[PDB]
Amino acid sequence: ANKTLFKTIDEYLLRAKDCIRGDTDTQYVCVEGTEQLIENPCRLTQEAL
Amino acid sequence: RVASGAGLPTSRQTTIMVTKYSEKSPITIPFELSAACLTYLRETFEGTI
Repeated sequence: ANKTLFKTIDEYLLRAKDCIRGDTDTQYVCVEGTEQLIENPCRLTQEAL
Repeated sequence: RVASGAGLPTSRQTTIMVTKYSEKSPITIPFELSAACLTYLRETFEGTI
């Protein structure tokens, strides 16, 4: 992921988003399209809060 | 309905039909009169004051 600044923020906008299925009690990863991707700013900064 | 982009399932037409019903709630109030009232309403004994 260590591209230049603007390519990095574009890759953050497009790629760096996960998805979790919202039907179930436990968190499962979803496939593209079924339900929208989740923004996670921790992925850019690489920190936990 | 909203048109779908590539990779996402398009939404089908639906027709939804429901029914509603009335309700009933009668009310009652009595009033009563004494036989003396019914006598004196019609009958004028000798016509004095």
